[PDB]
Amino acid sequence: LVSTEAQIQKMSQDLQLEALTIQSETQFLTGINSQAANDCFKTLIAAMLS
Amino acid sequence: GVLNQVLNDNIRNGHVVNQLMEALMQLSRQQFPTMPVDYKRSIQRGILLLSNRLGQLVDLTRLLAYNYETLMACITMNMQHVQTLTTEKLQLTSVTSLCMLIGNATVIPSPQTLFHYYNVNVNFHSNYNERINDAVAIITAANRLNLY
Amino acid sequence: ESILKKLEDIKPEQVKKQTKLFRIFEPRQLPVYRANGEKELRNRWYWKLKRDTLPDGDYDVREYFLNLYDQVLTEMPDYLLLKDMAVENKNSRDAGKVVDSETAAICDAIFQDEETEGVVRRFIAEMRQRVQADRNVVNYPSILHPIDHAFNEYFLQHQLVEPLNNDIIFNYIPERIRNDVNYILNMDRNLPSTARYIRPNLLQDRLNLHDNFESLWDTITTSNYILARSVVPDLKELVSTEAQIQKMSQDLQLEALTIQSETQFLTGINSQAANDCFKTLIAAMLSQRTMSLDFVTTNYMSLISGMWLLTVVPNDMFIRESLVACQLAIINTIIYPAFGMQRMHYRNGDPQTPFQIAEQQIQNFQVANWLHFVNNNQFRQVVIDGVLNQVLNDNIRNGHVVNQLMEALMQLSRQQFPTMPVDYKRSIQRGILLLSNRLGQLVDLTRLLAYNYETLMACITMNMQHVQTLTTEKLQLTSVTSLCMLIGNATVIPSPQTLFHYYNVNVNFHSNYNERINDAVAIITAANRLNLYQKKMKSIVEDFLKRLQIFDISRVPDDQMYRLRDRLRLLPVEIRRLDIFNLILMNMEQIERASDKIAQGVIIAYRDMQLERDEMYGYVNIARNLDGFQQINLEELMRTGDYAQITNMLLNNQPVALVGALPFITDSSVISLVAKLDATVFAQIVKLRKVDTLKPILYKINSDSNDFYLVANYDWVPTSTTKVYKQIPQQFDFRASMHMLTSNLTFTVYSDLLAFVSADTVEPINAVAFDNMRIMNEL
Amino acid sequence: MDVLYSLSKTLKDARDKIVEGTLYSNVSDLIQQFNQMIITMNGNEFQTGGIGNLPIRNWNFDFGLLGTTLLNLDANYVETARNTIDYFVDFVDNVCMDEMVRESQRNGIAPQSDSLRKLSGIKFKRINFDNSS
Repeated sequence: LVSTEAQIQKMSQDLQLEALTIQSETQFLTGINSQAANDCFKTLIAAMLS
Repeated sequence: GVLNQVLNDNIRNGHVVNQLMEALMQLSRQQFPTMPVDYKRSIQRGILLLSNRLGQLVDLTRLLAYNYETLMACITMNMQHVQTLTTEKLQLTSVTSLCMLIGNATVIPSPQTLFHYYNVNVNFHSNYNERINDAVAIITAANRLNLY
Repeated sequence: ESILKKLEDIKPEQVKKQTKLFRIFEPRQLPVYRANGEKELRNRWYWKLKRDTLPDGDYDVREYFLNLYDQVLTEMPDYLLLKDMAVENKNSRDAGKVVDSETAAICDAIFQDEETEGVVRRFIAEMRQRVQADRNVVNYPSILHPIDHAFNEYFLQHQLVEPLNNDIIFNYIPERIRNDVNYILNMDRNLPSTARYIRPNLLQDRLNLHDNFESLWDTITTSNYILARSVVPDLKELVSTEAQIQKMSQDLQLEALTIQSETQFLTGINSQAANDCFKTLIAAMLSQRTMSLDFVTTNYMSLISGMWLLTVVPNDMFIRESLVACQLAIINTIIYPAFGMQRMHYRNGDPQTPFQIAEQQIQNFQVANWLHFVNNNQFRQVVIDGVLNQVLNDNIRNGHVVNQLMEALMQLSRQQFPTMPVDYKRSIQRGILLLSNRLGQLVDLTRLLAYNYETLMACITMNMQHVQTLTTEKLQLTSVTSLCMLIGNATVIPSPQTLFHYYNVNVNFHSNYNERINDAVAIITAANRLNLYQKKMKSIVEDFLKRLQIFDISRVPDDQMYRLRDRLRLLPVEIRRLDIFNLILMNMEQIERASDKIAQGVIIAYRDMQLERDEMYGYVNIARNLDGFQQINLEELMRTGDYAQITNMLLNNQPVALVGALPFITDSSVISLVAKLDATVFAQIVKLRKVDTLKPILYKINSDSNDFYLVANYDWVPTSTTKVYKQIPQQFDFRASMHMLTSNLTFTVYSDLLAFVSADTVEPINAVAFDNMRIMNEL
Repeated sequence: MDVLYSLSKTLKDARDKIVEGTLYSNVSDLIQQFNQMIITMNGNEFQTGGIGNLPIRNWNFDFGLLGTTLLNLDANYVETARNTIDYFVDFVDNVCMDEMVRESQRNGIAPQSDSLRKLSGIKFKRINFDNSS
């Protein structure tokens, strides 16, 4: 998988969330990691299978 | 003899992701008339974050579809589609992780994994049929023996 | 700053020099055999691979040739002088020279060999160099394999050095610097006719990194901003901060016991802020880096200075939210209260700026006209000397916009402010008076900013692209106020040495960017043309970005690297690299077939085929071609792992040719051939369903074989049922391998052309702007 | 035809609207259309032909854009616009004359003059605007 550090920094730089006024600044990029991506892959394929 | 739930071919080859890309590229060019500009810039840049992973998303869609088809080949009972009482909760943040983190390393089911999946499906199906037969035989015997 | 260190540490381009002739082949002595396999007393010279290290498998062979392409590109020189490679030919009749020392070694070995024909010795005795001193040319004899000769001839005929003279050095300076009357240029050397230099490759961005690579473009614009900051001249002879603060306090009539807005007018006035503002503005426009406006709404002096700033700097240089906030503060604090208009109820996200609405709403002509100018003040995109530039409006460049702003400000000062307490009008008038007491200084400052901007812009080599950047450079409006309140009459323009340094750093970066692009494009195109389908190209783009020296690859995702790969893949290959790759493509089959480590395949027939006669082998079960045999591709078999066809053909003894780079055993035993061992090596294919272990037998039957008498004593021609698909080596013909390599006899190459230019400025008091008037004019 | 018509329509609008004292908002869209026409035509060489007695005429377009800086158009602005418009009107009139004096039996609806054939290329489609005649 793509490095989580690199993609996270890329997403933060593009989104400029700190510069916004979003009441949830931290929550925006939480849940972005290899474990979640693998869980998503498994969930989608297994849900369609069942 | 097994009912299967199959996908549109544009999903299987991943071509439809291009259409998605097209749509969201349009969304990245839109004015967002009354929207405050910093929020508009953030929305458009996130749109482009997904947009610029077109190749990875086509690869991911093809990989997902291939894995689904290969594993579905091992299903022996009809894939009946019903809206279930409870659901599996899928976080959209996990979808974001999959979309932003998938590379180009193909992963397919192992032949032994496929055989194990097929064997478990067959064992479950066979046991289901055998227990149906046992139950039906006992019920009919009890009725025909007048065991009221 | 580490960014400045990274950008200014880039060297122009490492000049490659050739010290020896590139060689893939060498001559080698081999024993030869008569048609009946008896060893001849005489030996024969044959071409062989100097480094026979070819791998097994066709895919690995194509990988090897990609690596060879990289090696050749590494060894390809920028220029060549053959006398550096010239060595004595000890058997030369005239005691002349040859190139390289490898040629000399070959000549010595051939001449001393007893089996060498006397005609070859005569020819060696005639090998010598010719000097044409009139044309500055020299020809040397060399001994090269034809492919080696093609490579070295290409190197000789495609050098990157061009004649260098004083006119070229002078024209290397940008035209706008030479056309400026403020700079005087001088030289003290007459460069000779033998002087050479290498032109930088200043092609404009072929990747369009300003389009859709926003992180990378943010990095590029940050580096350019740091460099522009480093080259923006410092302000000299600023008004004393203490004296100016005293004067402003007198103008403002500050009262100890009353809380007054005018007090904040003094906030943040010092020479450091003024110099910082000057640098920030010029550097941001030079790098086209978006600026952000930091101000306190309670400082009305900040708003008046913001009016000047939005008059002189085109508003697209500012991030939209900060520009809108500043304009709204100006409208609601100065303009509308001046005219008694209801406070502007401005919506966030409005398509129009506050100044556009106010222009539609303001009935005063001078104010509305200044507003319209601000609303339409833009950069003009102009290509100058092949570089896209962002040029300011001429009325900014002569400072005339300052007069329009001052007319609007005088109109505002005359208004009654009907719905305000009189002290409010007093505060606005006091701020306007602070600005308008320095109208001449403001015109001078506008002209100085514009002149420094355009002079430094002349040194930019890459296209100036106007796109809002991901991040901004923060500009404090108090710093604008400092610059407006403290700028004196001292004219500061970039030093000629500073201009040359800036231009050379830009050229170094531009040349490096182009050279790395060319390297990446050549590798990507070669890898596609060699069908390296298992090769992930992320490494190539990662190397490219690393060699650009300004990006942190740890922050760059793989998706962005592959988008860069897509953009690079559409570019054409640079001419020298493309021709080198064409030569490699033309000759790679021949180079591979010269290898003694691999065979090109194996024919399994099931009939007796006579061994071929070849002087360097005796009898050998070689096939020169695969004619009359069905071909199984071993690479496809290894890729698909599907062995049904080969298994069926082997089980049924169906004649076939297994095609692919294969290692082979050499067996010189007659008994082994009679035992038919070459037919026993394929059953493992069926047993294990692998072909990477296949190693066919190549028989080499001649008088060195232990049981050769069987061949001799029975008039028996050896036969085999298997053949190795292989080529025989080419004979080394010394005379045909002699080539006269021509080069220039001698020249000198130069790196830093501007080192030959000494440049000074005229007296700054007499420095003029584009309109021929002095940049600054205040007493 | 649509492109040639759009050129003439832009020129007519410019002649009728770019007048001394007029609000820039009266002409803003027209100025944008006119500058688009200038951008599209810049760098293109045209020849209006020599059929009959019509003189062979060559046309080169290297014009600067019309300004956007004035709140009300002044006399200097009108004069600069007049110069550019005069050249463009000369060109359009010559193209129209060169088209009118030509005819074809095979495809008589298609353009016959070389300049109108060049103006049918896709690059000039940006010029095209209101077709109300």
